[PDB]
Amino acid sequence: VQLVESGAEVKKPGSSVKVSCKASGGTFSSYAISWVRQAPGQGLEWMGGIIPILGIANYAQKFQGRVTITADKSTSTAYMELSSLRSEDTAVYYCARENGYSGYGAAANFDLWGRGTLVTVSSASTKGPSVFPLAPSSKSTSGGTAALGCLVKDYFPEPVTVSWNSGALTSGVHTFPAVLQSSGLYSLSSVVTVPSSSLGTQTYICNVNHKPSNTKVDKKVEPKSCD
Amino acid sequence: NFMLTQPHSVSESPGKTVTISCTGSSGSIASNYVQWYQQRPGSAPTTVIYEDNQRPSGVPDRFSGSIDSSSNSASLTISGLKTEDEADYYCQSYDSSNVVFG
Amino acid sequence: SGGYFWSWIRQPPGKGLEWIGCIYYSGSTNYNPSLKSRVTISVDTSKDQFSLKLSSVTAADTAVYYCARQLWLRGRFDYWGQGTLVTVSSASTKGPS
Amino acid sequence: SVLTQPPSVSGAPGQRVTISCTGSSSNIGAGYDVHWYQQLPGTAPKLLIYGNSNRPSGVPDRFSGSKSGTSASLAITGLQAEDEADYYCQSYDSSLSGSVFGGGTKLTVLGQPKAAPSVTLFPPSSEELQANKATLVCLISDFYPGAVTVAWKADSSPVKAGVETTTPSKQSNNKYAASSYLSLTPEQWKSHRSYSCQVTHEGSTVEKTVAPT
Amino acid sequence: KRISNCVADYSVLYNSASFSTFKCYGVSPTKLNDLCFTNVYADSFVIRGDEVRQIAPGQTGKIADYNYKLPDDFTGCVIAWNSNNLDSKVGGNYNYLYRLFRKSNLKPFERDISTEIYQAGSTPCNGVEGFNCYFPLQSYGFQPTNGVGYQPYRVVVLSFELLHAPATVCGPKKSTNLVKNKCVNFNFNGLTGTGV
Repeated sequence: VQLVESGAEVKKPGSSVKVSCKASGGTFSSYAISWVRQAPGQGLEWMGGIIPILGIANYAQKFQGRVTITADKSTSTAYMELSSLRSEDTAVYYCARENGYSGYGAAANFDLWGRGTLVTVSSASTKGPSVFPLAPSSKSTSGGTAALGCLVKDYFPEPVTVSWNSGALTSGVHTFPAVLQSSGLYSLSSVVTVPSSSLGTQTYICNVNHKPSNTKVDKKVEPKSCD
Repeated sequence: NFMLTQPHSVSESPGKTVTISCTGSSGSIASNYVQWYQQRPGSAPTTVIYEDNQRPSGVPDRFSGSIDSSSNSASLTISGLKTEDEADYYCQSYDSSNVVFG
Repeated sequence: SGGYFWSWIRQPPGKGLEWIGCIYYSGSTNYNPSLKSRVTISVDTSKDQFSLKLSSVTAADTAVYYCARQLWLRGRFDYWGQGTLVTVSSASTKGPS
Repeated sequence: SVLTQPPSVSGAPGQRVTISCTGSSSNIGAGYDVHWYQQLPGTAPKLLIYGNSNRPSGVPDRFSGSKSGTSASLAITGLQAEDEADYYCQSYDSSLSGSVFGGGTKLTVLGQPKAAPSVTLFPPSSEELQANKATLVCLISDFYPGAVTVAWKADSSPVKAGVETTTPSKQSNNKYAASSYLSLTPEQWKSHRSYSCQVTHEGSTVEKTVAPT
Repeated sequence: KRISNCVADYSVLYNSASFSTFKCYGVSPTKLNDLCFTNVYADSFVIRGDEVRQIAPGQTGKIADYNYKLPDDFTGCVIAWNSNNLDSKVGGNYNYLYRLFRKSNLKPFERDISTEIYQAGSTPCNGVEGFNCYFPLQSYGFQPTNGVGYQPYRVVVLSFELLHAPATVCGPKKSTNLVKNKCVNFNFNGLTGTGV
């Protein structure tokens, strides 16, 4: 079968995160279920595994009594509870399955894996995004092609999508990724390439969609007059 | 409160086979080592068998012991009794830091 | 030397053997629960001997005392000393008539 | 931790590539079986081979797993167009009382030729001056590969504060694009004569400057 | 656990005076340190008070045949003791599991981690808690307020391996008593000198 997990989730440094592990079909109320964490920069680790039959916890000695995992039999799902988040929680969790066998080795093999949960925590929490339009000047344009766009600043959290004229522009669009700052803030860019003959008859407007904050700012772009 | 139970009087004609038991009350007999001592009257006791199956060098082969852990009893088997075998037999245990005899 | 144990074992006349206590060459001591708080055994390596002290002895303490080398503590001893006869009775020694 | 892996391994498309995994005598050398997994950058890892003796369904026979006593080895034949991932060692550890993974090996040699970069410098607009901040952006586009260093100067001294560089992403025509921001304030933005970004690509250095006044 | 490239003394493993039980078959317990072996295999698990008699070669039961079989040529050394104040707690400590049902017998020195549901009837169940199907893994009944036959016991077995390899983990030369002012014979790593 296939295991379906939720998407990205952002919490506070010192709060509790709540994610779920869904199973489609069967073979979930017969085998042990564990959790796998992969962190960019280090190796993979294993906090522990929970059997859904007897409801017995089995964690590792490297992790203290802070993370607790529960199991449900009515809807065949699992919940993860993790409080007191620290600075190094920026990783992804995986919902795995264990299928035991018989042999001299008798090692735990991870045949089935989940989707993934991008749980990141840092400072500079969700606030009101600010978008600044960008306009070309006389010296910036020398031929028949001008570069212009919209710059988006102090947005939280990821992911943020940018649409040009509600999807009316498809050729020549480019989306730039985000980057960490000193204060834990991100910034992206989005510029397009258009002929200079359409700068005085057709207007370009950037639409910003931010679904975790439910803000949609619509700002106009106009050419500079002095240059 | 672990005590070893032994038959007080055992009689058998020489040349035959007899079995001497040693039953533990609370602790299982297979938990600790069982030691049999054959003591002549007016003499110091001497170890006739140990480790529940191991005979010391010097004693005859006939002094053989067995353990029945299901019945919590230690058995010492004597085959071909002789005149010099007429002596007192005691079974020893350890429990937990407290040596208990039979 | 050798890392073995010592043990005192007494035997009343006509009765089974009774374990009193065990000692190491160090200060490790363990005593029988029936004989607890009454057994004081000490080891003096200079004179190459060990002695046992018994307190509040009664008329039921009449037993033949044996000192035994214990190669293995929870198992068998290997060497038994000759048993001295100890008789607890009366208040004075008196000549025969 | 208890399992060590090489950082990277080199190979050729058509020869045998073998990885060596070394642990301790209580996790792999005790007698426990080992498991190998592939960590594709973007997809969830799946099971490749368990116990080094059986073949799971959907896995090709080119992967071979062996245990030479205390060390486990994995060998492959031929480099296809999907081996751009990481290989890990998974075994039960009695000391850790659980499963512990390895370090990870990257399998790549070279796939990035050179190209000619082009940069654009755009001064902040009028509406950005009243926000008590100054974001200086110097965009770089149409370059290959995506390894460009960014240096900022104010015609008198290099600026070593607020310098950032984003990772480049693949464009529609298999090129890369990137941007670099600079956090400043409008108080000192007008005092300085000019601002510029300086980049170097395979020895080719280009410079573009703007004048706020 | 595997002990290799190490040296150890079993004298300190015996003067603890805290083990409730101790059995060692295949070698005399007082003469094992001087004998040299190749490898030492140690396994640690928990067991109840009524099952400590089951760790012996030559019997059939519920745990000694479904979790760890004891072969006839068993020269191991089993040590168990009571530590009920740390591995048990109030409210019911069920962290440790055990296997009760198995399809057939198993080879000794083999570990069984199969979590498949054992089938008793002739019909498949597809992983359900219905009829003719029961989970082989079951919980324990540990409690710190029990008696003596059902407490959690920490049992470990120390086995020895004899192969065509030189001694790796074995007892070294014992430090005998030092004597002086007598015509004795000594050997301090470079000479067999006799004298005071």
